[PDB]
Amino acid sequence: MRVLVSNDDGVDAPGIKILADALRNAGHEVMVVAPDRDRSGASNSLTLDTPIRAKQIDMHTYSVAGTPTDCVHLALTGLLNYDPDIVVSGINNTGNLGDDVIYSGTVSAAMEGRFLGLPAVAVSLVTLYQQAPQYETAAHAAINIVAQLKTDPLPADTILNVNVPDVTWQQMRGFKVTRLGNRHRSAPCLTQTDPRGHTIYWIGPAGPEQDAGPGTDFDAVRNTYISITPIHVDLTRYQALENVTRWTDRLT
Amino acid sequence: MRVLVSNDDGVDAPGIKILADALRNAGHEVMVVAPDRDRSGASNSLTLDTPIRAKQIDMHTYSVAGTPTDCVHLALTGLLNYDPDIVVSGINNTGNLGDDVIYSGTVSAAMEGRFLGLPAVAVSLVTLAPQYETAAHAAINIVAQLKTDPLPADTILNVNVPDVTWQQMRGFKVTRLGNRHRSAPCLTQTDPRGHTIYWIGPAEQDAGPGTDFDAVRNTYISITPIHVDLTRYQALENVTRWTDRLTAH
Amino acid sequence: MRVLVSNDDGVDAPGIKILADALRNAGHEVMVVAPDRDRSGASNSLTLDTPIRAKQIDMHTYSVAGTPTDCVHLALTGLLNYDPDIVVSGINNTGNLGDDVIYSGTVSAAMEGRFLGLPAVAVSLVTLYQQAPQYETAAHAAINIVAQLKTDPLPADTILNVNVPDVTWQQMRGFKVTRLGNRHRSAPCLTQTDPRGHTIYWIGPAGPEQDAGPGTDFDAVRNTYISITPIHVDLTRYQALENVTRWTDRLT
Amino acid sequence: MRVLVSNDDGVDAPGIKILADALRNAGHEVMVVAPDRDRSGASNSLTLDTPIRAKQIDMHTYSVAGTPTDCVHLALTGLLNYDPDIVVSGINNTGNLGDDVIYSGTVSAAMEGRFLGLPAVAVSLVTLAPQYETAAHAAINIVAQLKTDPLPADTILNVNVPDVTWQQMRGFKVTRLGNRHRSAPCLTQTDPRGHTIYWIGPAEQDAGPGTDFDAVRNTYISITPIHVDLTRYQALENVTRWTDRLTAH
Ligand SMILES: [Cl-]
Ligand SMILES: [Cl-]
Ligand SMILES: [Cl-]
Ligand SMILES: [Cl-]
Ligand SMILES: [Mn+2]
Ligand SMILES: [Mn+2]
Ligand SMILES: [Mn+2]
Ligand SMILES: [Mn+2]
Repeated sequence: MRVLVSNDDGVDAPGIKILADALRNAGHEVMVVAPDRDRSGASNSLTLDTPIRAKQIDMHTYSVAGTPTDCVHLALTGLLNYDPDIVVSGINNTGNLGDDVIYSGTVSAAMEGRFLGLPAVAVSLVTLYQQAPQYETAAHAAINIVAQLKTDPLPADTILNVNVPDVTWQQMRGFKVTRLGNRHRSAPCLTQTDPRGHTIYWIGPAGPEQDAGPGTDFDAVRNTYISITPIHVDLTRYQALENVTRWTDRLT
Repeated sequence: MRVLVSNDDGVDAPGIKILADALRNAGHEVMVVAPDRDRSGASNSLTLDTPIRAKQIDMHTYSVAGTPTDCVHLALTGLLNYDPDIVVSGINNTGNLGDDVIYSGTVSAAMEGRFLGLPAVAVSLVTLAPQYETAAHAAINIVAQLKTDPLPADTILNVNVPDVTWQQMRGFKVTRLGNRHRSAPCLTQTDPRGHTIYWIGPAEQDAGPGTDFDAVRNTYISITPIHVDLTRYQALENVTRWTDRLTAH
Repeated sequence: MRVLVSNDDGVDAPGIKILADALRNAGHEVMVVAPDRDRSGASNSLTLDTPIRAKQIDMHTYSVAGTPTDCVHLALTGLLNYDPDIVVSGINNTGNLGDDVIYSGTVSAAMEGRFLGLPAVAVSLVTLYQQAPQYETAAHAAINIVAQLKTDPLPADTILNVNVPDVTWQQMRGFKVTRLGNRHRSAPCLTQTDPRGHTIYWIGPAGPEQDAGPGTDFDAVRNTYISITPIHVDLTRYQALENVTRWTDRLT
Repeated sequence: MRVLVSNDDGVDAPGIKILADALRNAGHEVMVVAPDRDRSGASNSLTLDTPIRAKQIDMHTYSVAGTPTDCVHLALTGLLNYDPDIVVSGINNTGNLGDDVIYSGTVSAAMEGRFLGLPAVAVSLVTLAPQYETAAHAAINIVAQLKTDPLPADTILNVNVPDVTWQQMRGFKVTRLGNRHRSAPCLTQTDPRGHTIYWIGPAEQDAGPGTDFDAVRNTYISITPIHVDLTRYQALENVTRWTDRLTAH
């Protein structure tokens, strides 16, 4: 019904506009609070030391000079007289798979969605390489997810990290629940030289042994399956608390 | 043992130097690979699109023009002929508690430590005369304790140290992550130009008993074992049924 | 005839697209090489230490992961088999007046245009404050400037810093040649406090005595005149070389 | 005299400390207002949208969380009860020659010095053991020479120092700005992933006699008097006729 929409690529990004329109046409009351620019490369932390400017484009659309987390946080703490029951973050220009999820700005917005007691979904479009972006397919996926969460909503302890293959909806195989992978386990750092002659290092590409087998988000988007990874909102490993306590007591 | 040391505040930070010296004096073979500048404010992602420069300062001291994750990753993938069994990240100038942990650059380095199959520890000094020696003294005991009984290779330790002397610590407390910005109401002021600016509200929240907030508040060195895999495996069972019912229509 | 177009706000900016279309419809062969994101806040220097990625959107449009100067420089040094006789930089989302010109990324692209021996124009849209951007007016101004430079081109020693009032073309008074101003001469630093209690400083607003009188770019855009400031491409003050030399000899 | 000192490399930079000490020992009342971090890579514009924090380190030493222009601007508009007659910016870790001057953060601080009605000097050390003492020794002579015969209040001095000892300098040379990237052809290589990346070509250009490039090349401390007003007043005469002919149709 009521959806708060944000992203990483900025408010002028085509990914979020198509998503907002798709949700508008789906009968959902949208609410866009997005960064002023593509802040992919800056921290995702809440801006606490400095105040944040929030210019409004039009109704239901606010531009925010700050991190995606700042967007969502402000949007739910006084910036808006709006009470959404779900936060949809996206649609990101690229994909968010494996280790790229923890530091993802798109995911960080959704991460801020749960911290304030709201179900959240991070939607990304796995694009590589001439071609045309399929944000409509990713949006069409989103409008079905939000609708399915209306009937029987998933537990208030996780968010959905959704990644969409950059293709058409007919070519799309379907949906699969996947776990996060690990692309750069055996990434062998290559050493080349700049024109100046100094030594520069490249982070190695996907090695022979990489965590991208079946059941991982990498595999799903590889075989044209819209990946859905339920990820933690609490980094605390509660199943390790029992062991570390004994370890700490022997150290205390 | 062999210890790889990194941070967030940069290689010229006093937090990492005191830590490296403390580990040196503790009989551990240290190895410092740290950012060139304080990159608190930039992304923590691995730099893939551009190559990374790595200037060496001295014996086992490397300045890296890139993220803390780039430091650790390179240091274990060819930059060094060094095989450490533990990665100690710190000591950060500030603290890393609750929601500030997921986006922490200090923690991100340690996070990169486990991804390559190495136990990792993020050490921070909760400051608001920085007592880095106390945080370092805590670290040298943790790494030593991991020699006998090492961590299970599935989690890293997020350690935060109260900015005081060692004679004021009442011990260590295993805690979880808190959430101070639960329902923190934002405030609205104006700039000298009059344009409307928004402040993120100050500290209803999660900072009670068992939290790392309450830990470092009572002068206890907080130790939070955190996930290295964001995947909520205990939710995979339910989402699958939810997804199958969605696939139908 | 042949125009190279760049900006500061990124390749996905509406300012550059409308400009490119206006130049396309004007019978000019356009060529867009723009940053991948809004790099307003990063340095304008040429990226020398690291290599630059240049993804192509479509023909005549290349996205560049680097500074506006990197865009123009590469576009004229091998990235393209294209030989434009003019470099139009814009249209920037904001204005570039007075001291904001030296550090302007939009102007920096045009600045790179002259360094390689090409006439260059920086076009900006003075926007303040609900409202609708008038990029079309700024573009309509640009297509007349480029056309006028076809007949009798301005000398190859300067570039044009053009700023357009955010209004319609009919409301527009006309064009005026102006000099750069100085908004923050007597800007009195105000001192307030953050919620935490620490002391923060605000850079003072336009004081009573500010260089924005008649003949300055500020005044033109104030009275709905499209400002045109011919600015230096060589920072060297050649009229001071005669004095400093005597001063240096007395020091040598 | 009263000297306001700033830089680009940050307040913890060795370049500015040696400069400040040299000016202190020269009998000048110094005043250091420098960025908190090395902001080479960020914009030089005045921070207007957000407020600026200014932590004080010691007596006449202020760390500013903002651009070099923010440092100088604040330092002359209320942050300090200090009225210097000259602003010395440096000493930058690298050199500032030709087209690298307009976007230089070191120069931007000095540029902010003139905008508020104060003579300003940008001092850089052309490095490719950093000889900051030589660059500082050059600076203390320049500021002293400006006491007797001050600069005309319309330009600032862009000073660049060869990274050598003082016993190797053949003197000072007043030069102009060069242009090494005139027609430098870019090169095309590939990343390990195979995707096409572009390198900006190395040094037909402008670095001959009279240029600051050729100056610091022959171990001469280059002094380039640069504009503070980008307006080309000698072009105002022609553009006006060009604009009037454009206004007609
Ligand atoms: Cl992202
Ligand atoms: Cl941190
Ligand atoms: Cl700009
Ligand atoms: Cl510089
Ligand atoms: Mn993004
Ligand atoms: Mn830090
Ligand atoms: Mn811009
Ligand atoms: Mn510098």
